Amino acid sequence: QNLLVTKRDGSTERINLDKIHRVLDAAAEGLHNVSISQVELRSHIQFYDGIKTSDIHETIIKAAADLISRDAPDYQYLAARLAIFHLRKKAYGQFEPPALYDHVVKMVEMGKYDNHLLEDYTEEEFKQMDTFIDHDRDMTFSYAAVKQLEGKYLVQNRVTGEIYESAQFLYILVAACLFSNYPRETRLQYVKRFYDAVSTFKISLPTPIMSGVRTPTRQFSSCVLIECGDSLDSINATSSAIVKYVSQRAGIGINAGRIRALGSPIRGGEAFHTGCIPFYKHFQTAVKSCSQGGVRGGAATLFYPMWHLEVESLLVLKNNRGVEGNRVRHMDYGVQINKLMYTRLLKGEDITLFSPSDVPGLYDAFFADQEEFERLYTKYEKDDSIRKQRVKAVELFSLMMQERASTGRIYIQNVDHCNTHSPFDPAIAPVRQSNLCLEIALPTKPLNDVNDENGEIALCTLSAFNLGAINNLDELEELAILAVRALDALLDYQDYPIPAAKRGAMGRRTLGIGVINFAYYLAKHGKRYSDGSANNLTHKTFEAIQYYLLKASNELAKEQGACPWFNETTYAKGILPIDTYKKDLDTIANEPLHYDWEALRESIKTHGLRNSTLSALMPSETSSQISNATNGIEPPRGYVSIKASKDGILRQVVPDYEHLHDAYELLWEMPGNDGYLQLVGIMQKFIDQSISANTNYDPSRFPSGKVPMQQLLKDLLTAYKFGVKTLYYQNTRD
Amino acid sequence: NLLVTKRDGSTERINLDKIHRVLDAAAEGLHNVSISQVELRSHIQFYDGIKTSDIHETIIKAAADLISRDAPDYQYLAARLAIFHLRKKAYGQFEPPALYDHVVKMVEMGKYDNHLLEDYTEEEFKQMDTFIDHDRDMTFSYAAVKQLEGKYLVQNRVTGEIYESAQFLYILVAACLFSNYPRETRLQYVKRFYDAVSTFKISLPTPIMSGVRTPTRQFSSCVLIECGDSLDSINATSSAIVKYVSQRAGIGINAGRIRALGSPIRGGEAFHTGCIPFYKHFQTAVKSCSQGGVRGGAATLFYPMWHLEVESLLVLKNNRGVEGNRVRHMDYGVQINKLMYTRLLKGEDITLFSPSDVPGLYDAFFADQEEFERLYTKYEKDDSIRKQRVKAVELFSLMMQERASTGRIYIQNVDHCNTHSPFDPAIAPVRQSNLCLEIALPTKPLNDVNDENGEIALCTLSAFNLGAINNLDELEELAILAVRALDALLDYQDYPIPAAKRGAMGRRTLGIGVINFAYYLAKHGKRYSDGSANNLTHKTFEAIQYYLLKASNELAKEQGACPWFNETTYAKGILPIDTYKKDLDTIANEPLHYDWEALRESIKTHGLRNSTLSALMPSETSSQISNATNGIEPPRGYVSIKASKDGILRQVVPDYEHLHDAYELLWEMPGNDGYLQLVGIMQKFIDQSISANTNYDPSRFPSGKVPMQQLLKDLLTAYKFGVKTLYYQNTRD
Ligand SMILES: Nc1ncnc2c1ncn2[C@@H]1O[C@H](COP(=O)(O)OP(=O)(O)OP(=O)(O)O)[C@@H](O)[C@H]1O
Ligand SMILES: Nc1ncnc2c1ncn2[C@@H]1O[C@H](COP(=O)(O)OP(=O)(O)OP(=O)(O)O)[C@@H](O)[C@H]1O
Ligand SMILES: Nc1ncnc2c1ncn2[C@H]1C[C@H](O)[C@@H](COP(=O)(O)OP(=O)(O)OP(=O)(O)O)O1
Ligand SMILES: Nc1ncnc2c1ncn2[C@H]1C[C@H](O)[C@@H](COP(=O)(O)OP(=O)(O)OP(=O)(O)O)O1
Ligand SMILES: Nc1ncnc2c1ncn2[C@H]1C[C@H](O)[C@@H](COP(=O)(O)OP(=O)(O)OP(=O)(O)O)O1
Ligand SMILES: Nc1ncnc2c1ncn2[C@H]1C[C@H](O)[C@@H](COP(=O)(O)OP(=O)(O)OP(=O)(O)O)O1
Ligand SMILES: [Mg+2]
Ligand SMILES: [Mg+2]
Ligand SMILES: [Mg+2]
Ligand SMILES: [Mg+2]
Repeated sequence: QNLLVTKRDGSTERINLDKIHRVLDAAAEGLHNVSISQVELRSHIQFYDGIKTSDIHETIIKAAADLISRDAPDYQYLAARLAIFHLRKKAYGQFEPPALYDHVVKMVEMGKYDNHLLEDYTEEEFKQMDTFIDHDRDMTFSYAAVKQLEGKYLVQNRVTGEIYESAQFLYILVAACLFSNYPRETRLQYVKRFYDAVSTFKISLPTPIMSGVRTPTRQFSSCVLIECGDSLDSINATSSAIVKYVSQRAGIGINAGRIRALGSPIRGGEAFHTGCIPFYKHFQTAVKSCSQGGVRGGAATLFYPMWHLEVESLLVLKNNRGVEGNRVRHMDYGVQINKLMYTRLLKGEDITLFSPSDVPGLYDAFFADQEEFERLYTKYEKDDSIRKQRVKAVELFSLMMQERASTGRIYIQNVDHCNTHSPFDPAIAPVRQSNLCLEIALPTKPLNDVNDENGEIALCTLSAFNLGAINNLDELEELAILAVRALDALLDYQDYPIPAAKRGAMGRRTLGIGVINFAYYLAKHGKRYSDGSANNLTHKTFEAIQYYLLKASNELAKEQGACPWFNETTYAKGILPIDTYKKDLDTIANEPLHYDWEALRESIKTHGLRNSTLSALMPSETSSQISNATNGIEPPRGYVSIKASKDGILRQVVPDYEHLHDAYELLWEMPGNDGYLQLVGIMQKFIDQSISANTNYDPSRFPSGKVPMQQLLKDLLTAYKFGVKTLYYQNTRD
Repeated sequence: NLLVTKRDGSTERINLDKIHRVLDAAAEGLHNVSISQVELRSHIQFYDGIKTSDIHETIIKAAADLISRDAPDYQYLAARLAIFHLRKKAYGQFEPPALYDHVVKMVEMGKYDNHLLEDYTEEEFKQMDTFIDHDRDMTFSYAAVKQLEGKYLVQNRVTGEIYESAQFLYILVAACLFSNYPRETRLQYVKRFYDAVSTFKISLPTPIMSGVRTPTRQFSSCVLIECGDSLDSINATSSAIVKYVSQRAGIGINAGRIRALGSPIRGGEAFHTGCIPFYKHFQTAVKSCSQGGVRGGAATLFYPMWHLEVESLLVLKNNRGVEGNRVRHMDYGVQINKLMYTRLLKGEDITLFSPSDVPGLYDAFFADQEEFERLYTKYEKDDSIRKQRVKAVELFSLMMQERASTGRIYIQNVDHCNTHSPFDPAIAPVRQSNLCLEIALPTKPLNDVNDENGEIALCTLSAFNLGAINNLDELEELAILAVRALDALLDYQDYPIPAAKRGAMGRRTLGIGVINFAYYLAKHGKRYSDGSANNLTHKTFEAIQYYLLKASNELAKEQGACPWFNETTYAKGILPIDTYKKDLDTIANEPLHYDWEALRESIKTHGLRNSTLSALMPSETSSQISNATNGIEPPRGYVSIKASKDGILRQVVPDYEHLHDAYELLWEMPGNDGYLQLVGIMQKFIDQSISANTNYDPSRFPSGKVPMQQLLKDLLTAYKFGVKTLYYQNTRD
C-alpha cells in the first residue's frame, strides 16, 4: 500500500486514510446501523496508485450507495451527505457556500440568474436573506434526491457538467423571485416563511419551477388544455397551439369530440367528411413535432364522448395490431361518460351512436345539463331522419375496458360529475375535458385562430403539500397562505405564448395544489387502503386542505382583489364543495366537519376568491423523490425502489421503514381496488378539480391468470358511484 | 315472344328492330363496324322482364368490348350509344331542351350559379343556343364519354342522376369566364371559345370543366408554399396546406430553410429536433382531408442537395427503416445547381451545411451562382462552421438509387430555373416547384396563415391539342381564347388565403401546355429517339410561346399589364430566346419564324397581362376527353386497358389505322437521350418547367439491372441541354 494520490491542483501526496475516515464520520452524524469500516472495506480495495482525490470521493459515495438496504435504511442519507460534499467542491471549491449577494452577482454576470434579482433587492436585503439560509439542511436530502437535484434542479452547465449552485440557494431565490413584487413592509417576511416551508420539504414544487424561477427563462407552463372546434380554422388553430406549447415542454389536453364523424355532409353536401382519424394523426405529429424521433419529447391525451359515431374506431387506436391507416398509437385517450351511458349498461340496453353535427344541442348539454341531455338523447333516438348506429351497452363498455386493459392508457372521465360537483357554473363556463394525467378540470373555449382572443386555453400551476412533513392539519393554514400567494404571483411572472391561454390564466387564475407522501401519512396513523380504515382520516385531512386553501385565497382576494371571472364560479353564488358532493359518500364516511365553512361561505360571497380552483391531486414521481416521499397518493410497489442510472444503481427506501415496515400496505398486497376508489371518492368531495386515480389488477389473484371483464366493469361502476371524476392508468402486474 | 320492361313501369314484347334502329344511328360514318356482331353478343344476354335501361347498357358494353386495333371505330360506336342514354337520363329524350329553359331549371334546382341569369338576358341565351351544336357529342370516344359521366357532367352524387349534356358544359363554361366582357364582344368571345373547347382544340383542367357554372368558386388546383425557419411559419404552412388540400389541390412544399438537427435556438436555449418530425406534420396536413389518409391530396417537398440532413431526407420513401425516420406518403424534389454537378465530374466531395450556419448561401443558391461558389468555398475553408464531407459520387448515387426504387424522388436544377427564367432572381427568384414539377413561380414564406406579406404561388392550367390543329398559325386564335379565359378565371375564383391572392393578382401567372404530342410527331412522320423531331419541336413550341406572349401582350394593351410585371425579365426586354441553354444550338438548326423583335419592344412598352404563360404539365384526365396522348409523353401501347366500375374501358391511340407504324411506343425507344433532347428544346421557349419523365427497361440491360452509370449519364445529359426538372422515372416490370 502507501500509494500516492492526485490532488485537484495537480499535486501529489501519500495516501491518508485518516482524511477519508474523517469525512465519513461527518456524514454519518445521527445515522443508525451504519458501518464506516464496511464502507472503507469496499473503498480501499478499489484504490490504485495515482488515483485522483475526486475519484476517491465518488468511490466512497457509490460504496455507501450500494449499502442502501431495508436492514439499514440510513445509508441513503450517508451516501447523500457524501454527494452533497462533492457538489460543494464542484461549485464553490470549498464546503461552506459564499455570501448570498456575492453568489448572485457572480452568477448574473455569467448569465445564469435573472438580473431582476439585483434590481428588486439591494445588497443589504441580500445580507438579511442570507441569514435565513440554513445550509446544514442539505444533509436532509436522500441519495436519490441528490441525484435528482444534480441532474434536474440545480443550475449547471449542460456542456461541461459543472455545478454552479447548491440546494439552499435554489430555495431562497425561488422565494425571492416569487415575492419580489411584494412591498418591503412584508416582502422579506414572506421570503423567509416560504423558504423554510420548501426547505423543510413541507411544500413540493414542480420541476419547471425548481429549475427555472431564478433563471432568465419564463417558461413555467407545463399543463395545457385545448378544445378543438368542428372547423378547419379551429383544427389549424388547435394544431398550431399544440406546436407552440410542446416546444416549451408542456402536457397537452386535446378535446376533439366536436369533430363531426365520417360521412357527415359539409356545406349542405358540397363535400363529405373523411373521418376524425386523419385529423387525430395531424394532432399527434403536432405533439411529436419537437421530439427527436416522434416517440419521446411531449405527449398528449385526446378526449371524445362515448356516444360519438366513430367511438368503435377510436377506442382501438392504441393496440399494436391493425394497420397504420387506422391507428394513432403515440397519444393517450379519455372516453367521456355520463349517467345515461351507465344506465344503459346496468339495464343492459343499447347505446345510440350520434355524430355531434347531426344532433343539435346534444353535445353542449352532455356536459352542462344532464336532464336536457337525456331529453335530447331520447328524442333523437326516436327520430328516423337523424343518422345513427345501435350498439349494445355491454359490448361497448367491454371494448373500452378491453383496450384499457391491454394498453393501460385509455382513460375515463365522468363529465356529469365534473359539472354537478364543480367550482364552475356549467351554464357559463362548463368543464368539457381534462389534461394529460386527468387531474385538471378547467373551462375551455375553441379557437378560430392561433391568436384568437375569443378562445380560451386552460392553464394551471401545480404544487403539493407534504403530509409526511407535517405534525398536524393546522399547519396547513400557514402552508396554504405561502403556497397560494406564491403560485398566484407566478401567474403574473410567467410568459404566455398564446393569447387565448393568457385569457384563461389571468381571467380565472386557476391553481392546482395536491399532496404527496399519502401512503406514509396513513402509516403514521396506522391506517390502510383496502380495509377502509382511512376513510374518516381522509375526510378529516382533505377538509383541512380545502378549507385552509379557500381561506388563504379568500384573504388574498381581500388584499389584491378577486379574479376577474369569479362571477362564473359556483363560489360566487355561495356554493361550497360540501354542498354538491356525491351523497353516496355518506355511507362510507361519518367524519364531521371540523371547520367553520358557513363563516367561510359568507366571506367568499362578499370578498370572493383570488383563484377559481385551488386543489388538484396530480401524480408526482420526480418531485416526490426530493422529499423522499411516496408517489402522490399512490401506494409504493415495494419498500425499496430500484432505478438504474448514469452513476450506477440508485436505491430509495420508504420514509421511516425502521418503525413502519409492517404499517405500510404495498400495491400488490391489496385485495382489490374497492378500498382505494373509496378513498379517492372521499378526497373528491373537497378537491376542486380531479384526481389521477389509478386502477390496479394482479392476474395471479384471478383464476386462469386473467382478469375477468365483470371485475373491470364492477370497479368502473364502483368509482362512478362515489363521485370519482376521472381514472388514470391501469397498472397490470407482470 | 319475350317481354321487356319500359321506363314508366309498363311492359312490351321485345322488338329487335328498335335496337337495330338505335345501333344504325350510332354507326353513321364509322368504318369496319359490324351491327350484327353487336346484336349477336347482345341478344344472347337478354331475358324475360328485362329493363330497357339494362338493354341499353348491355349493347353499350357489348360494343365497348369490340374495341380493338383491327376496328378502332368501335370506340365511337359505344360512345354515341353512351351519349344516347345520357340524353335520356338528363332530358328524358334525345334532343336537349332550350338553353334558357335549361339554365332556369338548373338554377331553380341550385345546380347552376344564379349569376348566369343576372349577366345574360333571355335573348342572349337564345343567341348562344344557336352556337350550340349538339351533334358534337358524337365526336367523343368511349373513354371520353365515361370520363364525362363520372367527373365533368353536373350530377347528383347521391342518386346518380345526370343533369346535363356535354355541349351545355362547354357553352356555359365559356359564358361564365367571359360574362364580364363588354356587350360589343362578349357573345363574340363566347362562341369562339365554345368552338375551341368543343372541337377539342383547347383542353381545360378538371376543376374548370366540373366547376365553372356551378355555385362553387374553388378552381385552384396548383399551390406552391415556401416554409420559413420558424414555428410561426411551420404552423402557417401547415394551416395553409390543410385549407388547400380540402379544395383538392396539389401542394408544393419548400422546407429547405428549416435548420438541420442539432442547430442551436436563441443562442442555445434549446436545440433542434430535426426536419423529419416537421415533415411528418406537413404530411398529415396533406392527408387531413383524404379518405382513409391514403387518397385525397398529395404533395412534393423540396430541399437543397447541400442540406446537412440530405442523407436522411433522400431515404424517406423506401419501404425499409423504422417509422421514426420515414415519411413515405409524400414525393420529394432534390435541388441541384452547377457546383454540385461539377463536384460529381471531378469526383470530389460535397460539403453539407445547415442553412442557418451559412449566411446568404441559400439565397445565392437560387439567385447568384457566382456568389454561391464564393460563399460555398469560403464556408468550406471555415472550420468554425459545422459541416460534413461526403463524396459527390456517393451522394448522387444515393439520390438516384432511391429515385430508381421509388420513382418519386425528383430533381430540380435551380440554376436553370433562374438563369433561364421569366423572373428576376434578385427580386423574385424561383426557389421551388409543384407536385408534378412543371411549375416554377416565385414564393415567399408566411409568418401567419393570414400574412399579407407572404406569397403563395398559384397557377391556372390549360393545354393546346396539337392533334386537333391543322397548322401552327391556328395557335394565334387559340392563344387569345386560352389566355383571356384563364386570366378572367383569376378574377372569378376565390382565394382562401391572403398570401395566395397576392401572388395571383400580382403576377397573374398562367400555365398552358400541350397534349397529343406523340400523335403530333406521328402525323409528321417523326420520332423521339432518332432526333428527327428536334427541328419540328423547335418550330412548334416557338409558335406556342410567341402566340401565347402576343395574346397576353395585346391583352395588356386592353386591360393593363399585371401589377408586378416590373419583377419580370420581360419588363427589361429579355425573351426566352435570349437566355436559353446554348448547348441546344448543337441539336437544332431550325430558325425563328416569327417577329420576336417587334414583340420585344411591344413588351417593354405595354407589358404582359401574365408573368408566365407556358408550362408543360401531365394530362391523364383531360387527354382522354380529346382522345389524345398523355401530354408530351409517348404511349405505352396502341391500346390502353383501364378497369372501371362499368367494366374494362379501352382506348385506342388517335388515327391508328393510318399511323400504326408511324407511332413510337415507350418501350420501343433505345434510351432517354432522344427524349431529353426534345424536352430541352421545348424548355427554350417554355416559361416555367416541364414534367419530363425518364424511362428504363431492365431487359435492355445486362444482368437485368439498370447500371448507375446510365442513370447519371441521362441526368447529366438532361442538365446539359438546360432541362429544369425531372418527374417520374418509369421502370418496366
Ligand atoms: N466542515 C466540514 N464539514 C463537512 N464536510 C466538510 C467540511 N469541510 C470540508 N468538507 C468536505 O469534506 C471533503 C474534504 O474536505 P477538505 O478539503 O477540507 O479535506 P481533505 O480533502 O480530506 O484534506 P486536504 O486538507 O488534503 O484537502 C470535501 O468534499 C469538502 O466539501
Ligand atoms: N334522332 C335520333 N338520333 C339518335 N338517337 C336518337 C334519336 N331519337 C332518339 N334517340 C335515342 O335513341 C334511344 C331510343 O329512342 P326512343 O325512345 O325514341 O325509341 P325506342 O326506345 O326504341 O322506342 P319507344 O320509346 O317508342 O318505346 C334513346 O336513347 C334516344 O335518346
Ligand atoms: N491525501 C489524500 N489521501 C487520501 N484521501 C484523500 C487525500 N486528500 C483528500 N482525500 C479525500 C478526502 C475526500 O473524501 C476526498 C475528496 O477530497 P477533496 O477535498 O475534494 O480534494 P482535494 O483535497 O484534492 O482538493 P482541495 O485542495 O480543494 O481540498 O478525497
Ligand atoms: N374537403 C374536405 N375534405 C374532408 N374534410 C373536410 C373538408 N373540408 C372540411 N372538412 C372537415 C373539417 C371540419 O371538421 C368539417 C367542416 O367544417 P368547416 O371547416 O367549418 O367547414 P364549413 O364551415 O365551410 O362548412 P360546414 O357548414 O359544414 O361547417 O369537415
Ligand atoms: N319493346 C322494346 N323491345 C326491345 N328493345 C326496346 C324496346 N323499347 C325500347 N327498346 C330499346 C331502345 C333503346 O335501345 C333501349 C333503351 O330504351 P329507352 O328509350 O331509353 O327507354 P324506354 O323506351 O323504355 O322509355 P321512353 O318511353 O322514355 O323512351 O331499349
Ligand atoms: N422547443 C423546440 N424544440 C424543437 N424545435 C424547436 C423548438 N423551438 C423551435 N424549434 C424549431 C423551429 C424552427 O425551425 C427553429 C427555431 O426557429 P424560431 O421558431 O423562429 O425560434 P426563435 O425565433 O425564437 O429563435 P432563432 O433566433 O434561433 O430562430 O427550431
Ligand atoms: Mg481536500
Ligand atoms: Mg363550419
Ligand atoms: Mg324509348
Ligand atoms: Mg427565429
